[PDB]
Amino acid sequence: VGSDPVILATAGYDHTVRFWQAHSGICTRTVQHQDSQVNALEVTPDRSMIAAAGYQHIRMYDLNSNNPNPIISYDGVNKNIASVGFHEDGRWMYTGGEDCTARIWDLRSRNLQCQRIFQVNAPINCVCLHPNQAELIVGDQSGAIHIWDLKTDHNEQLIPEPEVSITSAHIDPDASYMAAVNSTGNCYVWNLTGGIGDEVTQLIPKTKIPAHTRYALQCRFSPDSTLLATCSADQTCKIWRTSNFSLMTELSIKSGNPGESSRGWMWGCAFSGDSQYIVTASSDNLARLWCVETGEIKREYGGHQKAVVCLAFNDSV
Amino acid sequence: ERAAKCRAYAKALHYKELEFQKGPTPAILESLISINNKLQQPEAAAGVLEYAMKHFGELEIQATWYEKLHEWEDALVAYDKKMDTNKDDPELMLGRMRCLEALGEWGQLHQQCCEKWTLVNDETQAKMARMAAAAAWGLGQWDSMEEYTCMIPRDTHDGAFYRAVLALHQDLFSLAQQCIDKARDLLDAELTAMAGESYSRAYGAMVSCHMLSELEEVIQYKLVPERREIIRQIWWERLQGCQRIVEDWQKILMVRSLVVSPHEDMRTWLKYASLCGKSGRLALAHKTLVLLLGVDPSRQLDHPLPTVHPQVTYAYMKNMWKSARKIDAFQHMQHFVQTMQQQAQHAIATEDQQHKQELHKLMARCFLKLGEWQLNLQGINESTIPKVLQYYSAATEHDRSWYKAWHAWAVMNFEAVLHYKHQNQARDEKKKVTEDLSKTLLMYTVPAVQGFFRSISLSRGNNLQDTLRVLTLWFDYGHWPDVNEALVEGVKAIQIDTWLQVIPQLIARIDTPRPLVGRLIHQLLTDIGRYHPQALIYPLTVASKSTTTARHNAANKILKNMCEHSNTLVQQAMMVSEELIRVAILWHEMWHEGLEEASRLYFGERNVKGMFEVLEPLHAMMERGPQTLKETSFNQAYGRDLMEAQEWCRKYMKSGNVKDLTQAWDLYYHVFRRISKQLPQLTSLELQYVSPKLLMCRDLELAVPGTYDPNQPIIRIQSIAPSLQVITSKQRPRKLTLMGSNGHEFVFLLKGHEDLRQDERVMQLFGLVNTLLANDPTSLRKNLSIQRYAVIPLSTNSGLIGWVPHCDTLHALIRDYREKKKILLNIEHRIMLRMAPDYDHLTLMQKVEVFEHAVNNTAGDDLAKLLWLKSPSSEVWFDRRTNYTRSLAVMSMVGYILGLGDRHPSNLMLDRLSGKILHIDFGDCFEVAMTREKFPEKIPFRLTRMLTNAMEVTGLDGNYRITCHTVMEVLREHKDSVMAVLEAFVYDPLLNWRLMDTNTALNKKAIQIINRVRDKLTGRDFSHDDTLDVPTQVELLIKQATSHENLCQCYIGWCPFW
Ligand SMILES: Nc1ncnc2c1ncn2[C@@H]1O[C@H](COP(=O)(O)OP(=O)(O)OP(O)(O)=S)[C@@H](O)[C@H]1O
Ligand SMILES: [Mg+2]
Ligand SMILES: [Mg+2]
Repeated sequence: VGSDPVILATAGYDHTVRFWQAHSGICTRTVQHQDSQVNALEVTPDRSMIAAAGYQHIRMYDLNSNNPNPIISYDGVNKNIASVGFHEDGRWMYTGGEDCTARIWDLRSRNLQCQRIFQVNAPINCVCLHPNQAELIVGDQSGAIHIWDLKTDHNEQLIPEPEVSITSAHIDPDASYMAAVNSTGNCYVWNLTGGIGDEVTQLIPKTKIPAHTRYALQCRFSPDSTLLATCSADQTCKIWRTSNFSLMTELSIKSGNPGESSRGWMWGCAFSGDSQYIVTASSDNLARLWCVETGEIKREYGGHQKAVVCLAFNDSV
Repeated sequence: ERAAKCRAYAKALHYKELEFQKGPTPAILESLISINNKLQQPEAAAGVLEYAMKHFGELEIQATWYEKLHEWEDALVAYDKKMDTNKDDPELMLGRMRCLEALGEWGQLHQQCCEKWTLVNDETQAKMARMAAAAAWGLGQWDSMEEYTCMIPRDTHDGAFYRAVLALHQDLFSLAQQCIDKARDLLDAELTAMAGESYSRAYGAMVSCHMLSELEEVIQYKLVPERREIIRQIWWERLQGCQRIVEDWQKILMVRSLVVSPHEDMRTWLKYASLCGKSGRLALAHKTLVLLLGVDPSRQLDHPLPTVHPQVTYAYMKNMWKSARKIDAFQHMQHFVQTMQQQAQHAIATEDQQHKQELHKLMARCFLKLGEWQLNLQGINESTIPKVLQYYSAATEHDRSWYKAWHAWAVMNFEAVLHYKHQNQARDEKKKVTEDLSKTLLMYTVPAVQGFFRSISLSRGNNLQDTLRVLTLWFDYGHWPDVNEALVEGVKAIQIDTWLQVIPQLIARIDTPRPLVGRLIHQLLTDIGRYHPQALIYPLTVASKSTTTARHNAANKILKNMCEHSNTLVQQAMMVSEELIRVAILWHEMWHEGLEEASRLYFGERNVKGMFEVLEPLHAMMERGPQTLKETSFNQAYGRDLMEAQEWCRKYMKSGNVKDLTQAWDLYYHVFRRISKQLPQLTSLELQYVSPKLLMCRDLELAVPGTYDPNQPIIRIQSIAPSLQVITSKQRPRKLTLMGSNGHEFVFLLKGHEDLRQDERVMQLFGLVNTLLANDPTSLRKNLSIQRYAVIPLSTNSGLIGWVPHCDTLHALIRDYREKKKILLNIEHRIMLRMAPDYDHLTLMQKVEVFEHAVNNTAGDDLAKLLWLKSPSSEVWFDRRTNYTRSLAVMSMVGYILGLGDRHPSNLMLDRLSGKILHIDFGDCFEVAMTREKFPEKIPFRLTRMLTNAMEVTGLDGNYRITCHTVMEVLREHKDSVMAVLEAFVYDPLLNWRLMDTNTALNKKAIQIINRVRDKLTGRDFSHDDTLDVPTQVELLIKQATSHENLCQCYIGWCPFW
């Protein structure tokens, strides 16, 4: 189930984390995750075990032992845990909480306690790790993005339009672009001055895409750095070109008549390794495999009783 | 027939609205402002235009919108912008002109008329004349008028009018006489021509009919010389009385201009200029004033002002202040007052006393501005304090009476005290210090106390504020002899009536440890006892049965003292309150709460020392013996078990076993089950079993709780109804009903376990707010008010609440409607949980989706609809709505300042006969609800979907928002009165307990709370640094009250979807 080349995980309000086989839509295994909805899923870079950030815990089920229950739990944090992220070298884990803290967890030791804590005023919605492993980007509900240097413990903050909550932030593998999306439905793109190694690492503003009218819920760069995906409460994942910042392909799930009242938000996405395909989490209980270029629904992962708010997607050798 | 004509309209509106519900069109929107206008509902229609603007910029031209919004000043500068960028455009000019004839800008209207006379358009030629006639009228030029009148058709009412004026000037009275009658008839036939769907031309008909009747009086003022007093009187009175917007009064005066020049009318035009300043039309007021002075728009700007007409100069000076030029304005004052005192002291040769007097009263008004302006320019500090205190004392000297001056002087002294006290908490934050402090504070305290006294006696009817202040100094100053003597002086001096306003505030400190303070309180209370006992018994009786010794002692003293003159009243009151407390929580009802609590401490907390403290007052409670059949019937079925369950407890007290203690709980759980079964059976109480003494009561001299007021004949408890419906609830309150000696019944709600003392102060606050609203003309024009109810505390446990007739809770009206229409009552809830079993733990974002999901699959009509179906007609329906919209908005703002939390759909109700709204349960005041740990309210007041929906469509833009400003504007004007009241019970000693609940010294917390309030009353509630004006603040609030992000977080019970 972690032995398959393709890991696809889907979690939500129905107390299960289901695993699917990408190419067929057959659900492989399903794991119990009771007492809470799942806020984030991320598979460890080691492909050993998957993390499930929830309400006051991060449970971590095993992808290798193909059966049991949480290997590790993390506790003693009040309010939700919204973001997870791992450091390449097996051992660190980062979190954003409603408790206003960005926390660094030691995966290779004991303690319900975490190695470090970076506190902000206003809850953190997203946490992502610059590919250089040296900086953490942290977006809060006030509308401040924080670059937190993991070495100097130096914090530096930047707010775009905000008095508005920033919902997610991401940064392309080649560390050339950083993007942040907020509750207005805007998408901000910055250029990355690669200071690094005796660091500076600066942000230079490039565009504000009017991505959506409604809430924008996630944003994400393809491995390519070719495209940028934007999921939203307008039941839409929009894929933008990085060369243009124009709309390449719109994926949407909105009725076909004004008298339907929606059914489903576009909660999250993940690109495939080759940037050819994109997975989609929605509140209509489905994950979906789209073709990035045609905007064609190539599959539909039906299973969850209740909503789906999470994906994790893995392609490594 | 007339009352029947509006009915069809109201009926058409309902449907016309229902249409708009399905699809908002410019078509409907047009036929909506019109029908709302025939229905003579101006502001509701103004709301339709707001929505018309924000959704269709489509009758276009931002200048056309400003013109329909009667904002002539914006439309004029927006038409200039539109003219200088565009071309000539014959329509843009007409609009540019209409702005001028509204503004009374005759200079620019006549110029614009002549200077642009190409006017190849013939319709542009027709309208052109009407305006340029009146323009020429204001500018004296009669030649121009005649020319432009010769172009107005005599068919129009307008054309017939300006002939009557041209004739009356040239002295052709028979011509003038006929033209009037023709102008009337051409207006009568025209009001039937546009039979309803017209402008403020139906309201401006009163302007033309007023002017025509006044123009006949101007006729009276030309040949037969005897009404020059009679005519000037009506002209004068039907002015202070009349309330017509600036623009209309211009025209009205222009009629009177034909006969009297402003220089003889003075008082008339000064009052008019006075109105122009108040309604923010300064540049016009100036021009009226310049005329009266007969001297420059002071183009000679460096020169002194002319003192020729002392009164006019004064106006000018304040116009200058209210204008931009206010250091200048301040400067001219100091100098004018100096000129004024010399013009008195010297030029007063005796045979001129009226002038001296009227000159001395003008100075008092000058001095008050002086101090007030000094404060505005500089603030309060070691340099200003003495200056303004001199300015105010000076004002006090020159008028002697005049509440304003004595008030101002009192508050300044009171704020000197505050300034140094708050400067000294500044010092102590980082012996000769305290001695100079004590000297300092005493120096301003004594005169403050003095000042507030003479000012109280100058209100009489309206002095709650000043009175409360007297008590602040009185209580706060642990009494230095000087400040005491000043108080005693005042207490003698001022009427006893006064203190009734403030009885709960006085009783709050009966047991004051400071010996000099208590003595005065005790004496003053006794004297209030002497005249108006009744006003005193209930609150004293409560106090006299109090755990704290010093209270009930001191309370009994005054009660004893009251027996020397009103003994049987004191006696009756004593008993009625005693019996009611017994009735409120019966013996078994206490044992039930006392057994729950006792099993939590023991079986769930291992606390036998606390547990023994729960049961021992219950055992000694019965130790006294039964006194009512209901007590004996309890004592039968339960007594022995308990009297022996205690026996086992007291075996363990000495043995220290655990098998001794388990025999007790064996017995205790027996009676618990027995009672618990009988509890849903209590749905009625009978006096003959529960309290016989109360049944016995006939024609007492005790007044019906909270009905006593002087002015009004005393209404006594003539009989108590024998049955009390028990409202089956969590606290099972009783519905007590009394028969009054006037005939009428009086229903109350006897509550057992809720300290009613807060609810009492809140009603006090409301009373004040009600006065304030009754006094503000607009708020009166609209009837704005809070419905209140009588609150009579009986102990810390219990008390009485006035039953409001014709009311049902929001929750009831809905429970009914939904069951009637076969909708599951709690459906939004069941939808939400089906979607998200873990709703409560979702991230904000997650919640908003689920919330929206629920909302989008359930109707929002209910309240709107059940209110339509209820109504017996459509005008009754329409009015009930107008009342509803307004009263809800009132309590939205007032509730906000109060910090009134917990407004779930069982805590507000709607009177079903007027539609006006009513708030109950004032437990959560000040931010409390929002500060709480579990489920903190994010909402400033409930402005929920079904409440919005029930107003007119175009809701919040219309009546609601307009009323919101009005109410708030009043609350800001009178921010001190409101704070006097609020300070009185945040710092109230026996009431501070409701903020230590932030756990689940107080000096510091209480400071916060009151600041948070001042912040709200000064528009500093949102950002620390901004100072938001009303409509901004209001908008910010409505926003906050409406946010899905805020609502979805609400504890589900609160029903954020109703
Ligand atoms: N001033 C009043 N006028 C008319 N009816 C009232 C008044 N106060 C309460 N009621 C009614 O009495 C019912 C009982 O509610 P409450 O008076 O609040 O007693 P309660 O049982 O303590 O309520 P809780 O604390 O919310 S369970 C309400 O549903 C109202 O209909
Ligand atoms: Mg209640
Ligand atoms: Mg209650």
